[PDB]
Amino acid sequence: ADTIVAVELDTYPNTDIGDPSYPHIGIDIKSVRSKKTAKWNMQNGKVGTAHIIYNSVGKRLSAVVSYPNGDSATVSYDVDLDNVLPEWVRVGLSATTGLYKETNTILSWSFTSKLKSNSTHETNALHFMFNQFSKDQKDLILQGDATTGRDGNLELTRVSSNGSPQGSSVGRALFYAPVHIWESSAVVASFDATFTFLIKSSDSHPADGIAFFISNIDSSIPSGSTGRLLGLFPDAN
Amino acid sequence: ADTIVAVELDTYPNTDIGDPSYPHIGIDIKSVRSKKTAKWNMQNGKVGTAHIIYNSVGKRLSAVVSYPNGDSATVSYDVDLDNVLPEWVRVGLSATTGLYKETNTILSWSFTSKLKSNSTHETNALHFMFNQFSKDQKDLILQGDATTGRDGNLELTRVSSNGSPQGSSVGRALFYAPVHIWESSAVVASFDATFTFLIKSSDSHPADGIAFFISNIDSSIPSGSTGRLLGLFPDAN
Amino acid sequence: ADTIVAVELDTYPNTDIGDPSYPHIGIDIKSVRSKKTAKWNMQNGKVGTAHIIYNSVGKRLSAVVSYPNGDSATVSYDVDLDNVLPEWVRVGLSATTGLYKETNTILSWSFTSKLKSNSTHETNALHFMFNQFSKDQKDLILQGDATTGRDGNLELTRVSSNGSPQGSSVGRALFYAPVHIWESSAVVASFDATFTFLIKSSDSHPADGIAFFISNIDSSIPSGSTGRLLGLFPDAN
Amino acid sequence: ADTIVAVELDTYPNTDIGDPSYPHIGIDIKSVRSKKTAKWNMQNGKVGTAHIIYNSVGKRLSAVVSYPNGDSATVSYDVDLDNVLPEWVRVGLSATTGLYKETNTILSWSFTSKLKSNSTHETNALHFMFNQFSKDQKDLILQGDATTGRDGNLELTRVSSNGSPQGSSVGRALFYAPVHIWESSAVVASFDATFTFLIKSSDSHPADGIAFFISNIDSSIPSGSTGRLLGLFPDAN
Ligand SMILES: OC[C@H]1O[C@H](Oc2c[nH]c3ccc(Br)c(Cl)c23)[C@@H](O)[C@@H](O)[C@@H]1O
Ligand SMILES: OC[C@H]1O[C@H](Oc2c[nH]c3ccc(Br)c(Cl)c23)[C@@H](O)[C@@H](O)[C@@H]1O
Ligand SMILES: OC[C@H]1O[C@H](Oc2c[nH]c3ccc(Br)c(Cl)c23)[C@@H](O)[C@@H](O)[C@@H]1O
Ligand SMILES: OC[C@H]1O[C@H](Oc2c[nH]c3ccc(Br)c(Cl)c23)[C@@H](O)[C@@H](O)[C@@H]1O
Ligand SMILES: [Ca+2]
Ligand SMILES: [Ca+2]
Ligand SMILES: [Ca+2]
Ligand SMILES: [Ca+2]
Ligand SMILES: [Mn+2]
Ligand SMILES: [Mn+2]
Ligand SMILES: [Mn+2]
Ligand SMILES: [Mn+2]
Repeated sequence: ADTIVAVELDTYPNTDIGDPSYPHIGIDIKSVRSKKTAKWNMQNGKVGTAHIIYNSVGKRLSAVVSYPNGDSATVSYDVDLDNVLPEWVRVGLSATTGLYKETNTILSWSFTSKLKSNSTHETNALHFMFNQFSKDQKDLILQGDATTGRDGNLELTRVSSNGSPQGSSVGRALFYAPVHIWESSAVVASFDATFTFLIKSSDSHPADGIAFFISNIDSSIPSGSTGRLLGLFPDAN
Repeated sequence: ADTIVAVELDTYPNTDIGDPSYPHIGIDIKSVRSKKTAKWNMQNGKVGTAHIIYNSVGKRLSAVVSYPNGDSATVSYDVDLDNVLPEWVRVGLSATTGLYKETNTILSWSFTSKLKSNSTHETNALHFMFNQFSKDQKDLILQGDATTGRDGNLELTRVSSNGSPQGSSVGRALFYAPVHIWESSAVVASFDATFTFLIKSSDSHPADGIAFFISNIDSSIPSGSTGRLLGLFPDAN
Repeated sequence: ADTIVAVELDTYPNTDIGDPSYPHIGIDIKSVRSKKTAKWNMQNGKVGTAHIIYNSVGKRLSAVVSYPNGDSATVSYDVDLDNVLPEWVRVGLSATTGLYKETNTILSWSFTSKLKSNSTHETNALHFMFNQFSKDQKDLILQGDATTGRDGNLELTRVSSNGSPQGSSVGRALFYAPVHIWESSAVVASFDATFTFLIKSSDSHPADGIAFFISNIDSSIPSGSTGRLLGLFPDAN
Repeated sequence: ADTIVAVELDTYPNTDIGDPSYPHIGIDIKSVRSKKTAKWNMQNGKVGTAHIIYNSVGKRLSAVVSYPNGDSATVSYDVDLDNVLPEWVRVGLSATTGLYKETNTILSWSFTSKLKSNSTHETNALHFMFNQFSKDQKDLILQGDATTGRDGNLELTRVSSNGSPQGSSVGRALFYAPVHIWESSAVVASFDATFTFLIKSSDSHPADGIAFFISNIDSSIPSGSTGRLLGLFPDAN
């Protein structure tokens, strides 16, 4: 199976798999059962911003999610990703719907990774930033139901012609280049990611959420990973 | 055929194809016959640095090549790359040898491209930096004789076990992700590239040189493009 | 007198000093009489974006001004700033009103300067970005009527309590740190600046405009430089 | 008194003030008595690199110091700098000698700070990088014995004509612009700093060390702060 590290913006409480009984943000290390969560007051129809930050010195993965009205939720977890992830990875965004649904619209996404070696003034780095997505966005690998270009956005899950989100959908977008996320001889390895999103739901309950994730380079959507599994995990272990 | 825009560091004068009778730097637009050149005093065995700069507003492609002793050569050419290149490209480094030879060793390479739209505060961008190259450098596409990892460097052309450059060699390295180099609706499109290199030759005449290039995404080494064609062009038209 | 290099967004045609008979953008080298101008269709009450770009290799100063509806104006001028400016400078924004008036509201401002030496991998650089301005913005030097903090913006010229722009006003904001804009031993010196602005006028004719400028470090508003002199020049020579 | 947060590279063990009995790196919050230290094997005459990293989400200040041979030391400390520092600060480097001495030579220094607001896509940021220091480095405030320009370096403490470090010396260099290090309404505030240094000593014991520090904007060298107080603190409380 794939190796997954993710920050989840989980809009639907699945208590059977350890979700608290409210929308929440979470840090997921090789399991959909978050290692740490925080209560998140998701604002229907508003544009939110998620920031994710990590460095190999502090060994603390942190995320904050905020809206323009100033409300925010944060979660941090002590983890040495050198000991979890493979050296080379791909990075991406994933989202799902299940019985319940929501738009999983990404308006922007940026990422920076740096490896600083012990050799003086020697750094390798990658940075990308998307503030618009075209219909043919060649530097993205789209999986599942994900599409680009609708109003210049990235729609991770299926939306009808009229804008209505569909159930039982899963989609992901991965940056085309592999990323060298750590190296044994690096003195510092760090990364940051930011994305903005618009989650909207008309009926009783948004679901299921959006995640930023880091995976093995050949990661694909696991079979049956719609709904609560967020397009990331093959089961809820 | 491919579409190529390149900055050449040409170490060997091929007067039959318009080279001046001295090593030179040149700007090549869809032809190995440079649109503009400047005399370049290549320092055998020293580490040089090339900087390449362009933006769609000024429409001027510029390059400077320097050594630590302060000697430098510069060349600029007025060109609207919006009207030359396809919208999506790959970027890379290329080098060759022919009857005569040299090491074509790359010690570092960085690149930044930005597309700034008319939509306020909306930019797409890509940046990468290599100061070391590993034996398995997954975010590079190596073509021809190019290898990575020897002393942490990128060797564009063939070098023997003992360090001796070989003749009739061609190799290229392209960044793995396609790059969105221009867009009709962009207000500014800009890019910059820098690389450091060590060209060394023992005998009578180094050849043939190193180039930074931008190509169609599916660009491959043209058949028979060793020596004076720099791994870039199928002929000298 | 000060030494000034500026990009002007000139909203009011003063034909006596060489303005064309329409709003225009211009490149000003040591004189308010622009070396080059382009027609600019200023959109009353809309947020515009100006980008300014220069490098010492190409020796071409360029500016583009755009609005979200896609309309833009561009101007470029060949100039070697190494031969014009002092080595150390301050950078800033300036605006004025005269008999006629407008809001000269700055919503964001960024700047990057880099000096790349002949010594391998040695660069000096400065970058700043403002997307909000507080009432006490300590890293700005405010001159004349300029204020910060009103709706988180920078108001270069005087606006009343009720939002009405006042006539005969001049104000500037300079970044607090001096900037090393060129150096004889640098192989490349480059800078970029971007700012977003909202110019609004109720009556017959907006005036007078906004400029991005680079000056001697001790630059101050010249006496009598309201109106057509843009807070930059002591006279119209 | 000033408010100081610092990372110390402490070359001389002063056990009376809580130093361990070996050279060490330490995190100092409002006291020279480090909150956390780690053993540091200082390599006489070699160029070291210090990286310092912090963000307001994770609330963990980290530092690593390394040499090209791969040896490194790291220290991290949980601290919410929002609750320690004033909103506006200056950042700098400090060093001292006492009865014993060493060169405190800085070869490069970079710093980045970012404030990301809850308003979507609104960030304020400052970045600077020095890889060479001139005799008149106008964007630095030099205090005490600090000088710039000797071999293009920053010498924090006094060195004679012939290169010999002098005792009882203290000097600091602060970036000229104040830095907005936190803001109550910011969702993320982060900073990073890196510097390279060459500490050399001829005799029995190097002393006293180098520190990266963040202070109130009007910070000056406290009276009597040579030697073990590192130019940072007025006493050893
Ligand atoms: O989209 C929200 C959820 O819908 C499904 O689970 C259900 C939530 N409430 C229900 C009520 C009845 C039935 Br049958 C089901 Cl499967 C569910 C499943 O698709 C879940 O994976 C998912 O998280
Ligand atoms: O490496 C330098 C050059 O060597 C070859 O051309 C020759 C340069 N001097 C010669 C002398 C004899 C013969 Br045969 C040849 Cl092909 C050459 C060719 O491989 C050229 O493409 C190349 O630029
Ligand atoms: O604000 C626009 C302009 O107003 C003034 O010039 C005039 C423009 N039309 C006028 C009509 C009458 C008189 Br008196 C004057 Cl000074 C002017 C002056 O303040 C100018 O410097 C300025 O550019
Ligand atoms: O430079 C190293 C140290 O030298 C001085 O302390 C001494 C270290 N060993 C000594 C031996 C004798 C005397 Br007197 C003194 Cl003050 C010292 C003092 O200047 C200290 O602050 C300093 O850390
Ligand atoms: Ca859930
Ligand atoms: Ca040639
Ligand atoms: Ca005018
Ligand atoms: Ca000590
Ligand atoms: Mn969950
Ligand atoms: Mn040539
Ligand atoms: Mn004008
Ligand atoms: Mn100590």
